[PDB]
Amino acid sequence: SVGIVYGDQYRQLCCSSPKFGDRYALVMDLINAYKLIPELSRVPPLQWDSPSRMYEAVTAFHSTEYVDALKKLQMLHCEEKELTADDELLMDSFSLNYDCPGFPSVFDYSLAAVQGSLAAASALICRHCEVVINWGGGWHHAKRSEASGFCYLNDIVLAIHRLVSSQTRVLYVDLDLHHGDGVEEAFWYSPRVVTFSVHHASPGFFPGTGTWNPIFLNGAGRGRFSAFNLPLEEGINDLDWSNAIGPILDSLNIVIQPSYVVVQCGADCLATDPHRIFRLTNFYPLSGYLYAIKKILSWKVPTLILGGGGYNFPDTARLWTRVTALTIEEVKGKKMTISPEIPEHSYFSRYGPDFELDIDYFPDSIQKHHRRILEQLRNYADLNKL
Ligand SMILES: COc1ccc(C(=O)NO)cc1NC(=O)c1ccc(-c2ccccc2)cc1
Ligand SMILES: [K+]
Ligand SMILES: [K+]
Ligand SMILES: [Zn+2]
Repeated sequence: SVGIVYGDQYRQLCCSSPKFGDRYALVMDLINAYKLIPELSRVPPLQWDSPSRMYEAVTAFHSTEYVDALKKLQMLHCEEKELTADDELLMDSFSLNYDCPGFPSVFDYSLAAVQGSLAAASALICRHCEVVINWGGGWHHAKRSEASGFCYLNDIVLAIHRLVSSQTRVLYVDLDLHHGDGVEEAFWYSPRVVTFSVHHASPGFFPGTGTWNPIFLNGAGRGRFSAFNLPLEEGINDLDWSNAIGPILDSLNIVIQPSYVVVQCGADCLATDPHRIFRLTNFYPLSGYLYAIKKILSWKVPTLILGGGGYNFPDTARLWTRVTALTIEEVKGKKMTISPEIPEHSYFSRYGPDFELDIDYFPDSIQKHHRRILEQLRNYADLNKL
């Protein structure tokens, strides 16, 4: 089936943070308003039988001391008694500050997306679902011992780690505006997890990686050549982004032959995102995201589709509703007819002023990157005997 991760507690926790507020509820209530929910298998988030099991699951990637620091931070924020100098030092040493501050549910909230993405991986492994969607997941910046970019725990690394430890090769495809640095770094030394991030990069722009360093770094040890990056200039539209990524994705699939694909589908590339870096749409006559996802799904590899960035909440929901409907279509083979008009539902008023499903927008560097990447794909294949 097509799985989708949700649940009452999961929804409350994914909506408990100060940065993303109720985005996740808008997403899942828009998916429900368009009657897509009866087509999807509900995947419940994973729960553990003990603190020790939860700890062993999260410290498959993250360090125990970082995990202890994040739990203590939540408890500290469940008081209003502010931090001591020593606790602030401790939090600072894990970048639990500034862009990644504490708040009352920060650990539970962070853990929720891990529980979601680890259940998603399990449903794929156990053959329940061909494709599973977790729009509460996709926190690709978190590191082993460091919060970054409002990612506190890296649910993607953990889910990929569960997939590979089920020769299993995973292709990770990161469509977010921002370089997927935490997932790339986790698998820097790992040939069986090939990472491919397309993103904006430019001087001063978060997080700073995924571009020249001058040449591209692309892995080390047996991981050499297994990390792929396509940084694009600001202002790119659906068709130019589509032509830049499409032959790369296609080559990646032909050569790597992945057992699973993991797709981070962060919506901040939309023309209407407050970033206003990329000019991508959710249009489906074509949306760069719908093109890439449909391509990836035409491969017929079991596939995890995850959320990510997206700071125009109603437009993230318009995009992910369409991704969700496309997936149902490309997997079950049954047409989904979406009204161009948003249906009445609890968040209907958020879709002003037009209440249409389409976002309210009027729409050789790449060839050099293509030859670089195609040569890097050559080295990976010869290095790995494919
Ligand atoms: C630099 O920090 C980041 C770190 C990581 C990410 C991310 O998604 N990575 O994958 C994004 C940001 N940018 C913002 O936080 C941001 C900026 C601006 C807005 C905004 C929202 C509403 C109106 C205007 C601006 C919202 C969020
Ligand atoms: K990206
Ligand atoms: K790798
Ligand atoms: Zn982003």
